[PDB]
Amino acid sequence: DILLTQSPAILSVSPGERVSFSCRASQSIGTDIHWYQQRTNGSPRLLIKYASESISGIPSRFSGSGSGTDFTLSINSVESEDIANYYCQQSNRWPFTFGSGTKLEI
Amino acid sequence: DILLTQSPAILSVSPGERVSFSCRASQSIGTDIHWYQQRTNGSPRLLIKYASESISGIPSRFSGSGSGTDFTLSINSVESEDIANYYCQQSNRWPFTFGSGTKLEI
Amino acid sequence: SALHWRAAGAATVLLVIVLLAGSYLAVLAERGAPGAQLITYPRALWWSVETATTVGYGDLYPVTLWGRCVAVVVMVAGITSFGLVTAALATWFVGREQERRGH
Amino acid sequence: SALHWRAAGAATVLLVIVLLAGSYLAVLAERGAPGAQLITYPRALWWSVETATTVGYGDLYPVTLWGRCVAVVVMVAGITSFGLVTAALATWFVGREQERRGH
Amino acid sequence: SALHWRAAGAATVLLVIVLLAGSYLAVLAERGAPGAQLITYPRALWWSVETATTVGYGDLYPVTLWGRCVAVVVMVAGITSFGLVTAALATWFVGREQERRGH
Amino acid sequence: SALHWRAAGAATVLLVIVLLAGSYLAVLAERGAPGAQLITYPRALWWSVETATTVGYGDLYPVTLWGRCVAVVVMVAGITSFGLVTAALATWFVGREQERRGH
Ligand code: NI
Repeated sequence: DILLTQSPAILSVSPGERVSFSCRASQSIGTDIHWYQQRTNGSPRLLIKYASESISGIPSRFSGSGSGTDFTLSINSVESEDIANYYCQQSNRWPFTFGSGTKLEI
Repeated sequence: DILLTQSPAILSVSPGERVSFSCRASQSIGTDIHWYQQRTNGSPRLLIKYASESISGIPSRFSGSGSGTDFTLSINSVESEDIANYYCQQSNRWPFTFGSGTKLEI
Repeated sequence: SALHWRAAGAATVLLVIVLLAGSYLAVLAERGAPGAQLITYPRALWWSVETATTVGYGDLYPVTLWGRCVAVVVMVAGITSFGLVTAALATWFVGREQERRGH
Repeated sequence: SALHWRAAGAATVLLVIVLLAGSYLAVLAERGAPGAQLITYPRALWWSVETATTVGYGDLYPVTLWGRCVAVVVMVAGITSFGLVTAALATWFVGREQERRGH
Repeated sequence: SALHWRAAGAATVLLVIVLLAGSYLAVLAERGAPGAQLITYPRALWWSVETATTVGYGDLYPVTLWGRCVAVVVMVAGITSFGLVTAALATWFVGREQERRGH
Repeated sequence: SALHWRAAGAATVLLVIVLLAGSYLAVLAERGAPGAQLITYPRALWWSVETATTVGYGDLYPVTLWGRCVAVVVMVAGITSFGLVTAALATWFVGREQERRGH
């Protein structure tokens, strides 16, 4: 069972700054990494798939990068609406798994 | 993204002695390792390619060795003109990457 | 029309069918198996082609009894097809030669 | 009946036999060799098919002189069979063509 | 001259062409894909030969949709060529035999 | 005697020769290359057979320009041989059929 680690668990940033969340897999997963956003009392929302691919409807300030075991989800110009929990999930090997999650904080 | 680490960041040696710079990759890259020299206010200059292969025009005192994750760039008889920053770069996997660089000092 | 040309092409529709069904059955059989990698259709399709052509790069392969059973069928379809064309190109070169000589 | 059809099928019983004996001899030769992975029958059977079809995924392979000797036989049986069928499908397409033309 | 000998050789110029274009298209499609290894021409050429001959050692393989599309073409060219020669050597052995007997 | 049977066997002596020379040239070309594994004769011989049969398990493969040049020759010899036998078994099945019918 792949283990995705998201540290730090909490992230503090100033309005407008560039922020980055880390996800690291216990083994090489290529690019099979996907990000989700979850605000207070909401359901998860796909933000990035296959480490860097964009989704229709997601603000152009969201990007992703990485391969193997190190992945990064970035946000250029952190706003209000970004306050939320971020999770990463892999599809490389069965069963799919989820990161511990990271809370954004302005 | 392969991570090439060049430690130490600075190197002190006496005129004429043999010196060696280390570069280590976060994963096995075979011999796809290349060295560059950069003096004060100059542009990079290819010194060694594919870990050990020589370039036309580079002083015979420059050599290279290594494989997988451990590479070494050596200089027999360190002179004046060697004072400069040394970098390593890999071509094994996309995207190409660069080492943090090492400064030679006599 | 010419038999050898019927089966050759026919084996090409069949192969494609086995190639697609292969991808589907592969995922279905491999999911549920810890550590399995043949778990999404897209790559599972690339795995099929790989198999059918016996190129086997080793970047993806089945680990369950059924995935493997599925693999044996894809391999055999690939091999039988690629060999039914060769046997066809032979019946063709033999026919043309047989006329450039007298018969 | 038709020779080419006798050997083709005959090579199919033979291949299966070599495939089963292969699995057995493989384990027997590999056990005792530190680090060897071809050590249980089930997967050793999957290894045989893999070999016979030259798909070689690289998930399993012999490391001892005898395992390899065993592998060379499975490979050759696989290759000789898969080629004795092709040569059969050729004698078949050649026969049918030869009648759809005059002879 | 003999048809079967025309296509055989012709498939040999074609294969070489596909082998070179393959190397070029491979790099072009794989660069830009994190973790891709088929990114320089020299080895990309060695990858082509590997593929065309279905030897697939697994030391290099495509990871992008286009690299793979490129791989399927190289594989097929390799397989079609190597099979168009066999079908040629058959039309040749059949011709010689047919004369060492009477026809 | 029968041409197709001459070349088939002849290609079998040749293949064996290329298989042995291959092992020797392989080591010679790979030694000196950091990280190379095709560096002792015994396994280098197992590598040859692997290559010639296009089974390619991926446990051993060349990394130098010459080792690879050597590999291309072994592969091609393997493929040309295994295909010159098939073309032989075809000229044989065609001959027998041609008599079990009238000619
Ligand atoms: Ni006749």
